[PDB]
Amino acid sequence: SLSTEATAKIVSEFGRDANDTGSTEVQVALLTAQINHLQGHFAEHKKDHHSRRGLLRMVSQRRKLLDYLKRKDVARYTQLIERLGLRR
Amino acid sequence: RKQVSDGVAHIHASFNNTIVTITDRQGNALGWATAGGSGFRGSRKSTPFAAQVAAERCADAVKEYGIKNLEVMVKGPGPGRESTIRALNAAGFRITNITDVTPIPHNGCRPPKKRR
Amino acid sequence: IKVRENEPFDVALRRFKRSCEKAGVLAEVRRREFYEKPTTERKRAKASAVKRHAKKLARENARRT
Amino acid sequence: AVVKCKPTSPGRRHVVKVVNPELHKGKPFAPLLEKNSKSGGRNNNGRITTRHIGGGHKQAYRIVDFKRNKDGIPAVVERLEYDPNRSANIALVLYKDGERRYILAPKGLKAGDQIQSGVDAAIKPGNTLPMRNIPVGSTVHNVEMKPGKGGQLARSAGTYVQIVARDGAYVTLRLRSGEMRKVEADCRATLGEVGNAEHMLRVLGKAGAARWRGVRPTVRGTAMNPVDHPHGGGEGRNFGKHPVTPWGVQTKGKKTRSNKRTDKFIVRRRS
Amino acid sequence: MRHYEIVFMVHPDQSEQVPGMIERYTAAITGAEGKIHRLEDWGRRQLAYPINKLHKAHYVLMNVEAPQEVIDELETTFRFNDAVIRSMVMRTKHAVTEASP
Amino acid sequence: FCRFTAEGVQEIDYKDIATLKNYITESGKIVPSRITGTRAKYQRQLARAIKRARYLSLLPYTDRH
RNA sequence: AGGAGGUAAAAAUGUGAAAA
RNA sequence: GCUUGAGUCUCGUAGAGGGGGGUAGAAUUCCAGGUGUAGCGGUGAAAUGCGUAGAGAUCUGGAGGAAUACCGGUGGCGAAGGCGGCCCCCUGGACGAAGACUGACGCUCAGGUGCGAAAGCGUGGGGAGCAAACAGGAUUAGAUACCCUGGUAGUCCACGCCGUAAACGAUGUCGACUUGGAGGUUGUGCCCUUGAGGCGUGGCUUCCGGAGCUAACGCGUUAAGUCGACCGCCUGGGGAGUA
Repeated sequence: SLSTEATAKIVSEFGRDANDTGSTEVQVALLTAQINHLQGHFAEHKKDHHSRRGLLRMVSQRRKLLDYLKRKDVARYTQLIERLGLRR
Repeated sequence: RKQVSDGVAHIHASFNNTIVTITDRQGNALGWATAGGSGFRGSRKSTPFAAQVAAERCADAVKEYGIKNLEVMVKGPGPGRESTIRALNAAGFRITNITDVTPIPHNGCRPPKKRR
Repeated sequence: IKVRENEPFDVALRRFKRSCEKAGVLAEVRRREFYEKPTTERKRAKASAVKRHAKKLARENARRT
Repeated sequence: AVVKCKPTSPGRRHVVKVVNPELHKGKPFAPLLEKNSKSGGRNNNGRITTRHIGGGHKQAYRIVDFKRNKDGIPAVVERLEYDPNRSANIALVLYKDGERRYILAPKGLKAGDQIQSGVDAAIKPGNTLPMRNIPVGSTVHNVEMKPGKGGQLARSAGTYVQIVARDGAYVTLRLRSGEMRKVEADCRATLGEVGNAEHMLRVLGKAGAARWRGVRPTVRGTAMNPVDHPHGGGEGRNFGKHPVTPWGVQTKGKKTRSNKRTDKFIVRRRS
Repeated sequence: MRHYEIVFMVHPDQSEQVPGMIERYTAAITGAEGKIHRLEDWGRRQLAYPINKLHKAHYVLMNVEAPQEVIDELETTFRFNDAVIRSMVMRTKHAVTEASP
Repeated sequence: FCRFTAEGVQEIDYKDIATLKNYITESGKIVPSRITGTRAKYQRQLARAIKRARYLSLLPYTDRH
């Protein structure tokens, strides 16, 4: 889900304004939260098959976006992976 | 006998037989009705005529019982279904109520598969 | 389900069932689902209903009458 | 739980353990523990009356409170103790006036679930009360037969008794044999099933394990000599005699119910 | 919070002991910040099907916008007491009043 | 074939007793949209109010009690 | 005429080679 | 670097989307009384089965497990398999009017990976009904056959496992492009909300059919029409999808 507030929270925490949500770095960070937003749901119920299908779909959007910013910028990539703690 | 006014005749109408013992809402059961015990075997078991002659032989000597009008509770299709109790009304013995309780479930337990 | 009328009935007089089912839901939904085929038998008679619909539109040609 | 060990040696291969970590790994409560010598199946005459008995590890008798006449005072479950004499684990309870008792452990019992016995306690697993005060259709264990006897039926691990009908002063019970028996409504019963229900899955594995449980080897009938048992003798395996006990009584088919005074209380036969 | 429609109903014998407990559940409704909209004591009308006993039971309606924590509380509260005939909770829809029926 | 939400806005709820019983029948059947001409999205809401009031005992699960 | 109800016993074989 | 590609947020739309937990009534129905006459039963007809202790039948009382009649529809959602009473819980994805935002991050994909009807299988429960294996009566030139009365495993929930199908709209996925009629259809723009609407908008879907195309059948704006990206697959039939 990643409710409206927490989405509107991190954009104002990783970006210039709340309109920076369709900007790349926050586009990444909302999905990183999206994994953690669903980590509890897979800690339970063990059979939500279609629910995990959305998560695997997401991690590609994380990774495919992880290389576009990496492509245009080596340092913003190194910053984003340590501004949040991803890419291992 | 017991000499009462009316009664509650529950008819279990199977695909073969309109089984009805002259019963009551309290369990007082006296006068049987059978589509095989009234003769009529062979093709005549699921025939409406088997039930009608059995239903007149169901209300046999019930005038002495005091009972004239009887609450028919017919359950199922029944071989006669529209003449078994009707000839009893045509003979004169009217019905207080015909409650055709079709036991319709919400499709619970699995039903059989005869006539493969 | 109930056909009584209570004062003026004196006979069965049950066309309520003859106009609704009379044996309909008892002799069909008693058993045997199969869960696979009927929809085609539904649709083929619905195609017959479509054919009943199609034949009603092609009535007016000349017909010699 | 139910664990199977790796085949590191034959005799270790088919073993399945019944490990239960909740059990009190300590020493049992001293004053509730009396001695108990073994017998080897020998009566006052010293003769072996029941065979296949002897040896085994030395065990002590834990005083299991069966009667539960302590009523009105609540009891806190202290700890779940393993028991050698029973088949089910027992529980050490703590009566609120300061008493220690050992009771059978019901199914869903934890270390600290407060229980109560008598007519006052509501329907809860581990509570005990006369059967006229129990809703018919329930499931009990530790059932008395005479009022004040102590409780004889449904004592084994993983058993239970369903109360099926209550006729006045008598109660019909679904006994774990596919059988129904009448009993006085004033008799007490403990609610719920008896815990340690996985005991049935225990596999002894090797021959020595049954030996240290006190069971001494049996001997087949045909392997004996025709003066010690009605079978046997001959060229070996040449049978032809109907299966009989060593004392001439036929086995495999003969009903031996010979009581005559309690058939009034038995409603339905064993299945 | 959720804009739920709590309702229930009650058999006549219980109908005169639930009013003491009506204050108890209205201690729960208002005690969890839940904004009450209806409190409808409709009256003992005849039931559609015989519910645990004969027909003709009293009905009491709530329709309260309350948080989910108390909706968990109330359903669990009737688990130990099947006296008050079961409470059904309906979805949001965001409204307040339709007076009597 | 009636006044619907485009013109006749109406809450399809199980609280309103009138409209709830207007699409039922004595034979234990919600009247289908094939004759009454209701709209489908509201028919699903029309479907829901029956199951809702069946729990409220405004309508039973059978008809004989 | 749109919907509906209503509908019927077991019955087998005839191996080769013949297309202006 | 912008932007019609693509992507994100906002705000409303609907739904058997997934799973977990309660619930309720009916229904074949077992534990029995009441009261009660001889059959019940089944079909092509007969019969083994079955009941005189009193069955079928009878109503009140008690126990469940497993599925949800009408609604329900070439209807919805999901990749597909497939999923259907109700109710709240954590949670999937799509669509829509109109804005702001980064500015080509995409399209497909060997390998690998996951899901994957039923049946079968593994441990444990669970068992009401249905019913393989299994019993019988007959119809029969044969009955391991229809028809017929019993019944186990299975169905069952939880965890595993198998990884097969006519797993099929027998049509791969992605995007552009090319006359229409007539149904179903949900967000949605304007006008008189004057009134059952008029006038559209688009998602998706059903059927008949145009050019074209097709061996023909037919498909036919959801193409099998007109092109492009790329993966997979076939080379006569049997042998064999076997060794």
